[PDB]
Amino acid sequence: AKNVVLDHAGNLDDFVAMVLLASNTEKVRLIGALCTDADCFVENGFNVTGKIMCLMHNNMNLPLFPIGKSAATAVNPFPKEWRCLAKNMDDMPILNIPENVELWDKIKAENEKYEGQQLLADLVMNSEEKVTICVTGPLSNVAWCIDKYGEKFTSKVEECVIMGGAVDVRGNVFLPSTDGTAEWNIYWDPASAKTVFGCPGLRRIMFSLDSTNTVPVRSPYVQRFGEQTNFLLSILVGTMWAMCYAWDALTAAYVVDQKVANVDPVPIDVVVDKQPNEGATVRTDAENYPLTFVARNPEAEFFLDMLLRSARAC
Amino acid sequence: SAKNVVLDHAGNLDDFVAMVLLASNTEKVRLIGALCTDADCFVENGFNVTGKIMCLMHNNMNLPLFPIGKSAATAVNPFPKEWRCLAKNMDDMPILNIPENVELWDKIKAENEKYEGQQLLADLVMNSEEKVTICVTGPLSNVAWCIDKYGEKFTSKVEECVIMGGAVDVRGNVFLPSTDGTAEWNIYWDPASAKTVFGCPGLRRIMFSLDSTNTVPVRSPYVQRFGEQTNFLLSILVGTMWAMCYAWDALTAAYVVDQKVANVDPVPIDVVVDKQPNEGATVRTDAENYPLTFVARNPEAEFFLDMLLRSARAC
Ligand SMILES: Nc1nccc2c1ncn2[C@@H]1O[C@H](CO)[C@@H](O)[C@H]1O
Ligand SMILES: Nc1nccc2c1ncn2[C@@H]1O[C@H](CO)[C@@H](O)[C@H]1O
Ligand SMILES: [Ca+2]
Ligand SMILES: [Ca+2]
Ligand code: NI
Repeated sequence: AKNVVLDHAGNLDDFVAMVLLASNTEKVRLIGALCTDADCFVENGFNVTGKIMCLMHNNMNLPLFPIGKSAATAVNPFPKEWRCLAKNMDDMPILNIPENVELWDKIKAENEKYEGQQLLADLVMNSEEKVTICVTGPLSNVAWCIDKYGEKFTSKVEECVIMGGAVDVRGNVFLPSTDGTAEWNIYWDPASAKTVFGCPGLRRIMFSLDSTNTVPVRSPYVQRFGEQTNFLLSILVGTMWAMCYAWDALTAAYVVDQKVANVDPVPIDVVVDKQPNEGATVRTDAENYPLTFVARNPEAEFFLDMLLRSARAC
Repeated sequence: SAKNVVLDHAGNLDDFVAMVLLASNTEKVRLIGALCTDADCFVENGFNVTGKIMCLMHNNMNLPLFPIGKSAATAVNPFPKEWRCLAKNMDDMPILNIPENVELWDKIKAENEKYEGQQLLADLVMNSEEKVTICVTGPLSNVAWCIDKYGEKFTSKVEECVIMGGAVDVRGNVFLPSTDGTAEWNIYWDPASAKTVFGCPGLRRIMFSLDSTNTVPVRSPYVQRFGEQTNFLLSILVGTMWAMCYAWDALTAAYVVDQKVANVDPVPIDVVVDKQPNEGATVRTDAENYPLTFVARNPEAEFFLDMLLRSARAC
C-alpha cells in the first residue's frame, strides 16, 4: 500500500474518489484528506468526508486519518448551482447511522484543528515513504504547499494525480465570460494550477476532461449498486452517482491501479489571465517546461468494475 | 377500515415521499393506483420510480400492486425547470434497484405502460366499489380531465380530492419575470385544469396550499433521523429523498392517512387562468354558491414528522 492524501472539493465524485481510495486498503493507505470549500461549503464537504470515513472505519479495516478543512478561497467560485451537494450527502441516511455519527462527533474536534493546506504539507513531508496526492478539487492546496515549501514538499510527493484541465478537448466552464476552454477545478484557482503544472520535480498525473469524458455516469451501471445494497458503500456510491462523469472517481481509480489509464507527457501551462479562457490548461512549447502525464483512453470497464467491487468493501 | 386512494403525482422528491406515506399506511390507505404527470420531472422516470417503490413495498410489506399510469397531460406553463431534483436520479438510487424489486417491476411494467394515466384515474375511480380519495400532489390536469370527460359519473365516485397546491393567504412560489409570485407551481403548471377542479360542485376538495405547507419545512436534523432507521428500506428511501431537499406533498398525503394532520377551513377557490402576473393564483372568489374547498390550516407538524418517521419503518 502506498500513502495517499485526498485533496478534494467535496462534490459527489470527490466522495466516490474517496470511497475508491479508502476501500482499496491493499493498494492505498489513505493517510489524510483535505476538503476545499470549492464544490461545496468546506463545512459539509469536511463533514461528509468524516462521515464517510467513520462509516468505513466502523465497517472495514480503514484506519482513521486526519481530515482538514482547507483555507483556500476561490479565484472563481464553482457554480452555486451544483457545488454544495455535500450538504445533501451530509443528510443521507447512509452517512447518519448512529454508530458512525457517534464516532465522527468524537473525532471531529481533533480534525477541526487542522488547517487543510498545512495538513497536506505535513502529511506529505512527514511521511516516511513518499505520498501520492490524489487531487480531485482545485490545485490551490498543492500549490500552497509548493509556494511555501518548494522542494522540501515536492520531493516527498510520489506523484500528484490530478483531476483537472482539458488539454485536447473542450473544457466545461461555460459562463458568459468564458469560452468554454477551461475545466472547473483549474478555473477555480488558475494561479495555483499554474504553480502545480509548471512545478519541475513534481510528478503529475493528469486526469483532464480528455480522459474523464470517455467514462460517463450511465444509469444501468449506477443501478448495479442496487445489486449490492447489503453493502454500505454501494448504497453510498449508488446514491451519490444517482444525483445531479466519473471525473474524480477515475482519478482516484488510477491511484488504486495505474492500469486505469496510460499516460502521455505534455507540458501543461495554465492561463491565469482574467481572459475568456482563464483556467485553460494549454500545451506549452516553452523549452524544458515540466512534463505532466495526461491520462489517455482510460479503461472504462476496468474502472467501472473496480468501483463496483470496491463498493463491496463494506 | 382502509379507504381507496389514488395518488396523482408529478414525480418529484416529495411526490415520492407522499407515495411512501400513502403506501406505507395500509391500515388507513388502500392505494389502488397512481398516475404520474410529466410536470416537475420526466414522466418516464416518475413512472419508473413509482413502480420501483411500489414493487419494493410489495415485496417487503405486502403492499398490493396497483396500476400506475403515465398521464398525457401537457403543461400550460412549462416548468422552466429541468432542475427536477428527483425522478431521474431516484430511478438510479440503489435502494430502488434491488433485483427482486426491479425484477417484479420489470414483470409488470408493460401492463402499466399501457395505461394512459388520465383515463386510468377515471377508471380507478369510476370502477371502484367504494369511493376513491384522490391525493393529488402534482398539477390538477388529471382530475380536471376526468371531470371534463365524465362529470358527475366521475366526481360522485370520489370520496375527496386531497390536493397539494395553491397559496391562499401567503405568497406563492412561482417567481418568473412575468409573474407576481402569488401562484404556486402545481396550479401554475395548468391553471385551467385547476380552475376546473376547484370550481367543480359535488367534488369534495381538501387543499394543502403553501399556507399550510410552509409550516413544515424539511430540516436537516430531522432528515438525519432517518439514518437511525437504516434497517428500513423506506427510511433509506425517504431519508435519501429528503436529503436532497418543504414537505408539500408529504403533508398532503399525511392528511389522507390521518386527517388530524390538519384542520381545514372551507374557502371558495377560483384559479386565475388569464395570462396575468398572478396566473395560476388560487384566489377566493365571491361567486355565489361557488363550491368550497377545504384549505388546510396550521398542520400538526410534529404529528406529521413523527408519522413520516414511523411510516418509513413500515419496511
Ligand atoms: N455538473 C458538473 N459539471 C462540471 C463540473 C462538475 C459538475 N459537478 C461537479 N463538477 C466538478 O469539477 C471537476 C470536473 O470538471 C470534478 O472534479 C467535479 O467534481
Ligand atoms: N424547488 C422547488 N420549488 C418549488 C416547487 C417545487 C420545487 N421542487 C418541487 N416542487 C413542487 O411543486 C409544489 C409546491 O409548489 C409541490 O408539489 C412540489 O413537489
Ligand atoms: Ca471534485
Ligand atoms: Ca409534487
Ligand atoms: Ni416506458
